[PDB]
Amino acid sequence: NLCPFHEVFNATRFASVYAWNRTRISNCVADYSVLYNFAPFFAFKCYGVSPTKLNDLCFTNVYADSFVIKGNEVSQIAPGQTGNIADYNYKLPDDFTGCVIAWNSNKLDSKHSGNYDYWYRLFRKSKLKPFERDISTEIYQAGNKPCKGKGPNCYFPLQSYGFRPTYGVGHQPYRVVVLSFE
Amino acid sequence: QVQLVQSGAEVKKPGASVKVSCKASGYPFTSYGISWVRQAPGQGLEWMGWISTYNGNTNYAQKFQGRVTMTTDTSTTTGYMELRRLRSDDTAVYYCARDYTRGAWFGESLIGGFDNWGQGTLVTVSSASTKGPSVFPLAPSSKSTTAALGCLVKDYFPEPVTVSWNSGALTSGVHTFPAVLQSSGLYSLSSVVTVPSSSLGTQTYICNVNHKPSNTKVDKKVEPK
Amino acid sequence: STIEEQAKTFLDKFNHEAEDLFYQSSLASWNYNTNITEENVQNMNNAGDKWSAFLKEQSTLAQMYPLQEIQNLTVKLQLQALQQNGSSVLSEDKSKRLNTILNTMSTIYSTGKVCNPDNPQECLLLEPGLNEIMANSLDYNERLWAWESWRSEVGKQLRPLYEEYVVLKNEMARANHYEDYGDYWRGDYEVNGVDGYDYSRGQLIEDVEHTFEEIKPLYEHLHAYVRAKLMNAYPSYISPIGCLPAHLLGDMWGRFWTNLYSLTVPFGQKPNIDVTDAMVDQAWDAQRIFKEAEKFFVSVGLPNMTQGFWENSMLTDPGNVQKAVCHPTAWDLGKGDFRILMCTKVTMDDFLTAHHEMGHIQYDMAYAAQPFLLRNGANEGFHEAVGEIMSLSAATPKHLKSIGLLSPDFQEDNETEINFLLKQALTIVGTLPFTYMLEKWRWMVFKGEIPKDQWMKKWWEMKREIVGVVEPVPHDETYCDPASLFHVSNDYSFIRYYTRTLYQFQFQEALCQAAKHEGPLHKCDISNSTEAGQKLFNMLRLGKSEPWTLALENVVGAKNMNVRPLLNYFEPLFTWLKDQNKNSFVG
Amino acid sequence: EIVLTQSPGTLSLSPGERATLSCRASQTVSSTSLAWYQQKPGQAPRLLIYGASSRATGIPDRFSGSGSGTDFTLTISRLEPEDFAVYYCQQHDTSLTFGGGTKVEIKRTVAAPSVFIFPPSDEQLKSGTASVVCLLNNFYPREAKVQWKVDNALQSGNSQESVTEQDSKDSTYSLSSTLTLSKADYEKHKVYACEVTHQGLSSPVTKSFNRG
Ligand SMILES: *[C@@H]1O[C@H](CO)[C@@H](O[C@@H]2O[C@H](CO)[C@@H](O[C@@H]3O[C@H](CO)[C@@H](O)[C@H](O[C@H]4O[C@H](CO)[C@@H](O)[C@H](O)[C@@H]4O)[C@@H]3O)[C@H](O)[C@H]2NC(C)=O)[C@H](O)[C@H]1NC(C)=O
Ligand SMILES: *[C@@H]1O[C@H](CO)[C@@H](O[C@@H]2O[C@H](CO)[C@@H](O[C@@H]3O[C@H](CO)[C@@H](O)[C@H](O)[C@@H]3O)[C@H](O)[C@H]2NC(C)=O)[C@H](O)[C@H]1NC(C)=O
Ligand SMILES: *[C@@H]1O[C@H](CO)[C@@H](O[C@@H]2O[C@H](CO)[C@@H](O[C@@H]3O[C@H](CO)[C@@H](O)[C@H](O)[C@@H]3O)[C@H](O)[C@H]2NC(C)=O)[C@H](O)[C@H]1NC(C)=O
Ligand SMILES: *[C@@H]1O[C@H](CO)[C@@H](O[C@@H]2O[C@H](CO)[C@@H](O)[C@H](O)[C@H]2NC(C)=O)[C@H](O)[C@H]1NC(C)=O
Ligand SMILES: *[C@@H]1O[C@H](CO)[C@@H](O)[C@H](O)[C@H]1NC(C)=O
Ligand SMILES: *[C@@H]1O[C@H](CO)[C@@H](O)[C@H](O)[C@H]1NC(C)=O
Ligand SMILES: *[C@@H]1O[C@H](CO)[C@@H](O)[C@H](O)[C@H]1NC(C)=O
Ligand SMILES: [Zn+2]
Repeated sequence: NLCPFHEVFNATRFASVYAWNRTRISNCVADYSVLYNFAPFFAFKCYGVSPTKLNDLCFTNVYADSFVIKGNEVSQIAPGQTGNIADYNYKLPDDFTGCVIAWNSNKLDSKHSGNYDYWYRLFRKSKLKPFERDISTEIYQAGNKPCKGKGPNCYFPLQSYGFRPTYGVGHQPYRVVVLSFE
Repeated sequence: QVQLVQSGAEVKKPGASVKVSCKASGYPFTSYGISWVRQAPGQGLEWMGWISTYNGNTNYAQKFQGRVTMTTDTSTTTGYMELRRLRSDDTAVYYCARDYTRGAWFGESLIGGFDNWGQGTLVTVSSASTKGPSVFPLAPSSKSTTAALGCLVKDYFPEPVTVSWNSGALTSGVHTFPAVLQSSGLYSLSSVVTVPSSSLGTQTYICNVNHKPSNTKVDKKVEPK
Repeated sequence: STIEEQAKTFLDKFNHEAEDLFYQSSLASWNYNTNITEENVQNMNNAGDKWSAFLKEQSTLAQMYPLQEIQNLTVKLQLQALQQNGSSVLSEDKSKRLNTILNTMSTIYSTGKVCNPDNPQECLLLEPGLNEIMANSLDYNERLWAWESWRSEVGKQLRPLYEEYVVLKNEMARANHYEDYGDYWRGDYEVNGVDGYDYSRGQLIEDVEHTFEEIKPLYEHLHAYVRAKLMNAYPSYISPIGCLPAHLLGDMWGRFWTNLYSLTVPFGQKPNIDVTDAMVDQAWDAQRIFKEAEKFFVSVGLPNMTQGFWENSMLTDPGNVQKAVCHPTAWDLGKGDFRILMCTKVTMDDFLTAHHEMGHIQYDMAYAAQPFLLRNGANEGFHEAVGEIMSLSAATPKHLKSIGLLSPDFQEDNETEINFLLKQALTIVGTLPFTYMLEKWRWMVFKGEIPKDQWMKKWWEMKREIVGVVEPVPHDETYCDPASLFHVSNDYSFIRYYTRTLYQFQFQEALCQAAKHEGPLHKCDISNSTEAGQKLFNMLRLGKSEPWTLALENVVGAKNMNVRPLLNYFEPLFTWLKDQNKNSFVG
Repeated sequence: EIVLTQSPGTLSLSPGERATLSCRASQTVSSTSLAWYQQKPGQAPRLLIYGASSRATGIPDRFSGSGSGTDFTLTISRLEPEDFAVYYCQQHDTSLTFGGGTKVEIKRTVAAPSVFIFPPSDEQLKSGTASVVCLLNNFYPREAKVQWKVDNALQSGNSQESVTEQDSKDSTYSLSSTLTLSKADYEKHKVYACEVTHQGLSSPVTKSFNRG
C-alpha cells in the first residue's frame, strides 16, 4: 500500500556496479516527505522536475536504480554525461527525467581487512547504448597479438574496490539511488 | 502512540496446540512484518520465526524447523503464532515485536531491528490439574527469638493465588518469594511477614489467599507463641 | 593490430592495481608508524616486499615499450617515467655486490654507533648524540672532535667501499645502454612527442648552471653572511676568508640550514612571533591550531579539509603503550585518504608545520583526478614546493592579527620582518646550493670524469674558489661519504629538491600579484584573495598528465624555469644583504 | 549458525557510573545486521541500538552502540535508577540468533542476613507432610551458599531455593531455603541444622535447633 522506499534505501546489501541492480517500484503511494522534509541523504538533485511538484505524475515505471559506485562518481550519473562509469558501466540518456538521492554509506559498506566485494570493469573496446541493461557475463581479453593470461599487454578487466572504512568522501561507498520516472 | 495489544496467559497441558494473539496498531500494516520471540522463565531470549504480512512469506528457525506455524489477520492488523506438540520445557513468556529486520515486499533484509514490543504472554504447560491451596502456618518459635511469620501456600495449581495480609495492613516488612516448581511437578509458594519484638503477641495476622481459579480463601490466623 | 592502443591500457592497469597495492603498503606503514609491533612489522614487510616485486615486474614489462611509436604525450611521459632498468641486464653478482656495499655503508653511517675513543664498549649513536653537539653546541673543541671523528671514522670506512661503489656506478651508468644512471634519475624531465613543449636531456645542465650564474650574487651574499655569522660564533672555523664545513648545517650531510638561525639573528632584541604562550593563554589545543590553518586556507579560496582528516589523522602522540615515530608526514594513502601524522603540541613551529603538511595535502587533493602515475607533481619536485609556500604565506604577522591571535594595538616593524625573512631563507633556499654543487659534482664523479686519487684535492678547492679555504689543519686524501644519505641509499630520485625551491618562490610573486598586494613581497599574505587561489589551483590541478612545462607556465607565465622570482622574493632581504655584506669580504 | 555468546552474565553498578555490554560473534557478521534491547523487570525489551550505530526513537543521549565483524558493544554513560534492566544482542547476517542476555543489577553495600528457622507446623503433620524451612532476611550480595544438615550429615533432594529481586528501597535480596521430609523421617531424626555461608557473613552461621 505505502511505498517500499525503505526496502531500497533501508536495505542491507546492494549490487556490483558493473552489473548493477534495478528494482521496479509500483502501486505504492510514494510519500517523498520522508526524504524531502530535511536533508539526511546528502545530494538531492532532480533533473527535469521539482521536488515540490513530484505528485503530478504517474508511477508507471519508477526504476529505483540501486548500486554503489564511489564518492566522486555520482557526478557521472547526470543526463548527457560521459566517463568511466557512464560510457559502459551505467549510461544515462541526455533527455533523462528523474532524481539522484546519493547518500554516504561509509559505515555500512566497509571492511578494515579490505572490502573487495564490489567490482567494475575497467577496459572496453566499444561503448554501450542507453536504456540497455548489462546482465550478460562474457569473457574478454586485450589486443596486440592474441594472448593468454596477464602477459605483456593483456589485462583482467574487472578490478575490485578496496573499500576500507577510512577513505575520503570522494572514494567512500556512496550508496546511490537513481529514480527514473518512466 | 504505538500500541501492541497482546493476548493473556494460558494454562494449557502437554499434547495440545495453542495459537497466540497479537494486535498491533499505529502504523501502516502492510509495510512491516511481525516476529516472535520466546523466553522461558529464568532464561534468555531465543528466536522463533519471522512472517511478512504483505505476501504471506514465512521464515522459521531450524530448532523449530517444523513444529510451528504463523498466521496473520489483515482486517484487524493482528499477528498470530501457533506451536504444536507442547513439551514439558515449552513453558515460556512469548513476545510479539514489530519487524524492521527483513523487508516485507522484497524479503532480502533491512538494516534495523525489532523496534516496538508487546506486553508478553506466559503460557504454562504442565501435566497436573487444578488444586486448592493447602495453606500451612509458619508461626515463630516458642522461644522469643524481630521475628518472622507467614503462611505456606502449598499444593496449589496453577499460580493464581493472591495472598495478602490483613487486607493489606502490615505491608511494611512483607517478603513474597516467587513460586518454584517442586520435584513433584507442582508449584508451592511462600509469603511471610515480619513483626517487632515488643509487639509479638498483640496483633492479629490473617493471610487472605485470593486464589480465584479455585476460590479457596482460607485466612489462617497465625500468632507468635 | 594497433600499438598505440596497447600502452594507455598498460598505464591504466598500472594506475589501479598500484593504487590498490600502494594503499595496502601505505596503510601497513601507517599502522607500524602508529603501532610498532612485531606482527605489524612482519605485515608491513610483507606488503612492502609484494609492492616492490610488483613494481619490478611492471618495470620489466614497461621497458619493452619503445619510446617512439606512441605519439600521445601523456602516455609517453608515463612510459619514460616507468621505462627504466636498474639492473635489467647487469649481472646478478655485480648487483649483489652493489647491494652489499650499499647496506654496509648505510649501517656504518647510521646503525654503526660512533664509539668514542678509549671506550670501545660505550658506543654512542650519531643521532641524537652528535646531533646534539652539531645543532646545539658551540664549543670549538667538541665540534672539532666531532668533525675529526666524522671525516676520519666515517670518512675512512667510507672511502674504499664507496670508491668501489663509484666504480660500479661508472660501469652501470656507461653500460646502461643509455647516457648514464643520471639519465635514469633525469628521465622524468624529458618530454617527447610535442613540438614547443619537448624537453631535452642536457637542458638541465644549462638550467642548473645558468641559474647558478644568476644566483652567484645571492648565492655568495647569503653564503658569506652565514659565513660571517658563524665567524661570530666560531672564530677559528672562519678566517676573514675562511670557509664553512658541511656538518655545521644542523644535520649530518647538510640538507637544511635551519639550525643556523640562533647564530644569524638580525634583530635579537625584539622576540619573534611566538604564539605558544598566546595559544596557552587562550586555552587553544592542537585541534584549534589545525582549525586556524583550515580557516587560513579558506581565506584564499582553497577548499578546506574533509571530516576524515579530523577523524583519522593522529594529531597527538598517544603515549603509554602506543609507540609512534614523531616524524611529520602528510600521509596521502590514496583513494581520497588524506591524513597527517605528527605529535602536535601547542607550539608556533607546530603551527607552521601543520600549515606545511596542509599544503602537501592540498596539493595531493588538487590532482586526485589524475591516474596514479599522474597522481604526483608534474615533475618530482612540485609537491614540497606547494607545501612550503602555504606556511610562507601563513607565517605573516598580518594574518595573525587577522585571526584575533595578537593584540591589534601592537604594531609591526621592519625588524621582525627581516628576522622572519632570514629565518625562512635559511630554512628553504639552503637546499639549492646543496643540490647544485654537491649533487652535480657527485654526478660527474659517478660518470668517472674526476680522477679517484684527486677527490680531496678537488673537495676543498671548490671552497677555495667560491669562498677561499685557508686551513689551520691539513687534510688526508682517503675521505669520501655521500651514500650514507637516505635517498641515495634507498633508491629514491633526488633532483626534486632543486625544482621544489625554484618553483615555490617562482609561484610566490605570481600569486601575490593576483592578490593586489602593495609593497614588499615578504610580508605578502594572500589571505582574502580568490584570484591568487585560482591562479595556484590552475597549476595544482594538472598533476602529471600535462608536462611540467605547461604546469609551470600555468602560474608563472613562462614555459621555462627561472630563478628571478626567487631573487625578487628576497628583495627586502637582498637589499639588506647588500647593505650588510659591505664589510663581509665575499671571496 | 553464528553463536553470539553474550558476556558477561550479570552487571551490578552504582547510580551514576558508566555501563558497557559486549556481544562477540564466531564468524564475521556485517555491521548492518545487529541490534540491542533493554528489558525492564516484568516488562518487554525495547530496542536501543539498531544497525549497530543508530539510536532508536525516544532513546536518550546516554545510550550508544558500535562494533563490526566479530565484536560489538553497547554503551551507557549515566546510570539512572531506571537504567537497571535486562539487555540482549541480536544478529541477522546469516539466520537470526540472540545472545545469552546480561542482567543489570544495583550495586550497594554488603548486607548481612538475619537467619531464622521454623519447625514444621502441627497442622502440616495433620496432612502427612513435614517441612523445615530456613529463612534469611535482607542480605547482599546475591551470591550465598546454603546447606542442609540432618542430625550430623548433609541431605540431598530435599532442597528448593527461592530468591526474590532487589528491594525497591534498600536494594537487598531475600533467600528462602526449604527442606521437605516425610513425617516418618521427621520423627526419625532429631537434630536439624541450616548451614549457610554467605559472602556477607564471616563464618558458617548455623541458626537451627532440634525438636523440642
Ligand atoms: C596495536 O596492536 C596491538 C597488538 O597487540 C593491539 O593490542 C591489543 O590490545 C587490545 C586491548 O586494548 C586487546 O584486546 C583484548 O584482548 C583480549 C585477549 O588478549 C580479548 O579477550 C578481548 O576481547 C574480549 O573482551 C572485550 C572487552 O574487554 C570484549 O569486547 C570481547 O568481545 C572479548 O570478550 C580484547 O580483544 C587485543 O587482544 C590486543 N592485541 C592482540 C593481543 O592481538 C593494540 O590495540 C593496537 N593499537 C593500535 C593503536 O593500533
Ligand atoms: C529508514 O528508517 C529510518 C528509521 O529508523 C527512517 O528515518 C526516520 O523516519 C521517521 C519518519 O518515518 C522520522 O520521524 C520523524 O522525526 C522527526 C524528528 O526527527 C519528527 O519531527 C517527525 O514528525 C517524525 O516523527 C525519524 O526522525 C527518522 N529518523 C532518522 C531520520 O534518523 C527513514 O525514513 C527510513 N528510510 C526510508 C523510509 O527509506
Ligand atoms: C591521447 O590520450 C588521451 C587520454 O590520455 C585521449 O583523451 C580523450 O580525448 C577525448 C577528446 O578527443 C576526451 O573527450 C571528452 O571527454 C569529456 C569528459 O568525458 C567529455 O565531456 C567531452 O565531450 C569529450 O568526450 C576524453 O575525455 C579524453 N580522455 C581522457 C582520459 O583524457 C586522447 O584522445 C588521445 N589522443 C589521441 C590522438 O589518441
Ligand atoms: C570549512 O568550510 C565550511 C564550508 O561550509 C565552513 O562552514 C561554514 O562555516 C561558517 C563559519 O566560518 C558557518 O557560519 C557556516 O554555518 C558553516 N557552514 C556549514 C554548512 O557548516 C567551515 O567553517 C570551514 N572551516 C574552517 C573555515 O575552518
Ligand atoms: C536485486 O534485488 C532484487 C530484489 O529487489 C532481486 O530479485 C535481484 O535478484 C537482485 N539482483 C542483484 C543484481 O542483486
Ligand atoms: C634499458 O632499458 C631499455 C628499454 O627497453 C633497453 O633497451 C636497454 O637494453 C636497457 N639497458 C640495460 C643496461 O638494462
Ligand atoms: C580577511 O577577511 C576577514 C573578513 O572580512 C577579516 O576579518 C580579516 O581581517 C581579513 N584578513 C586580512 C585582511 O588579513
Ligand atoms: Zn614536506
